[PDB]
Amino acid sequence: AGHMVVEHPEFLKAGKEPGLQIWRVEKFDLVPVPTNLYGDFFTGDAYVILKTVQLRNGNLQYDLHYWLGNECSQDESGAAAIFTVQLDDYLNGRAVQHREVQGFESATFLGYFKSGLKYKKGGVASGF
Amino acid sequence: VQALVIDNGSGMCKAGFAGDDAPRAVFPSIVGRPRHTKDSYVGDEAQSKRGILTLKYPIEHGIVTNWDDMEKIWHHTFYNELRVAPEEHPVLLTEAPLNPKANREKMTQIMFETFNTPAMYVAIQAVLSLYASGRTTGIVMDSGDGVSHTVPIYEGYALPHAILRLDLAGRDLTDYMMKILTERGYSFTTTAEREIVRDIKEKLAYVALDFEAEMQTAASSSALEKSYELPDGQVITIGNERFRCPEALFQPSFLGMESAGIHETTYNSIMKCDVDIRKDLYGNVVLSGGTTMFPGIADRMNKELTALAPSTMKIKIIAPPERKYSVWIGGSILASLSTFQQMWISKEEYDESGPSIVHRKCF
Ligand SMILES: Nc1ncnc2c1ncn2[C@@H]1O[C@H](COP(=O)(O)OP(=O)(O)OP(=O)(O)O)[C@@H](O)[C@H]1O
Ligand SMILES: [Ca+2]
Ligand SMILES: [Mg+2]
Repeated sequence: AGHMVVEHPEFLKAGKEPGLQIWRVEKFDLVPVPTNLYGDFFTGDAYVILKTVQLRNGNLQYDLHYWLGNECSQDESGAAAIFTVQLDDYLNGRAVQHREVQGFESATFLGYFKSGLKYKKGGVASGF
Repeated sequence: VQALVIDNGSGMCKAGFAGDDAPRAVFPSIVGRPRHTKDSYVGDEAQSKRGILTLKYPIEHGIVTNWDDMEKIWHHTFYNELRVAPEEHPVLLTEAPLNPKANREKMTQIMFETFNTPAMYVAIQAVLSLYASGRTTGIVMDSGDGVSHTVPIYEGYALPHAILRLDLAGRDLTDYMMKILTERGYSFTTTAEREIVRDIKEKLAYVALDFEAEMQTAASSSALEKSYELPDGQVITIGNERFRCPEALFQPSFLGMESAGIHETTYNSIMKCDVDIRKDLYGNVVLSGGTTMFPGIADRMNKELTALAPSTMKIKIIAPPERKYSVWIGGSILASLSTFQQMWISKEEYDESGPSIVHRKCF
């Protein structure tokens, strides 16, 4: 707004076509997860997941899930929440937002991972 | 470029650097000037020199009431507390829920015109606390110095039509502890004495799960009594005052107020929101602020909200240990995000649009 426009490269990539996109919060930034690692979540980290589905008239349906590992730091869970709001705003408020806590994820979220999601210990260091 | 975060409390200012997990400087929001006939002091030094200064608190209920004094606080915060030149740093400031329009503009005008900040942003305190808890939806019960706010938030934005307030918070609880301690024969009336009462409140008070039952217990034995050593060395005994003091949050009639207690205020805010989001508010009640620090408060909120809500509604009270600083921490995270740079009001924008840009950039 005013003199500024959304320029974050990952926002520009977000929700352009039907599919699943996953980013990890890394030191106050939103970093894409390599597609071959989708579904393998570090319990020490927080992630943002965007599921894009094509509707009948060709518009896109969005569900934004922010996934919070049992051991993720406060900067990571806070950043995951804020990036979720920001991405929804960028997507014209068209996304339903979902808080996903490790071990308590919604059936919808779990259903994104055909072979079942997996947990692994560790993750990227806190930005604090 | 290093952003600053300033949480302007009515009683205490919290100031520091975005990306830090805690404010570097926490000090009284006070300006002192010569009592009779350096022109001014701020913060701890003003409080210490109170014998020769008249003290002013420019923020009341989270709202700035004296801009000359507020400007002195900000000048002190930058130059003395943080040891920065504010012309070199984006600054994130916090504001009370429902801060008047003219006040948001004045804050903005001061930052750009007085301090020449290259960029600034204004965020609602309760919203920062919600973000600090890792949530985008919930209801924040934010209770500090003079006011307790209940602020429902959905998918990152406060619902202004549903924000309520109880005009009772920590300073009133301190004053009430002072009053009830007189019943036992302990007169605390001076500033140093009031500081002792505040310490008794912060160290020994707690919220009873069942107030009536607690009063019965107190009256039937010395089980709940505690000793407190005064600075001189004298030892006093505190009994039911321990839980009667914060009971006023739930029963404002203790202070001669007709207002509903904090649990009811929270319920009332929830009921002002769209029926379709109420589940998410009950399931995400976040406590924030110094006056939410009483042991037992989360258990009591859970009990009271459970009684008000339908039995099948899941109530969850979130009461983080760091909640005295949740607002500041939420600001520190927000101001650190790679996307922040795209959100602030820039000097260039202010020069083109003037103070009213704050309503278009910050909401
Ligand atoms: N452990 C504690 N138990 C009870 N009360 C506490 C505790 N610690 C601090 N407080 C009270 O918290 C109050 C200050 O809270 P806080 O710093 O959140 O308010 P503020 O930011 O100054 O004001 P506001 O947010 O209302 O403008 C004081 O009354 C203080 O005595
Ligand atoms: Ca991590
Ligand atoms: Mg405050």
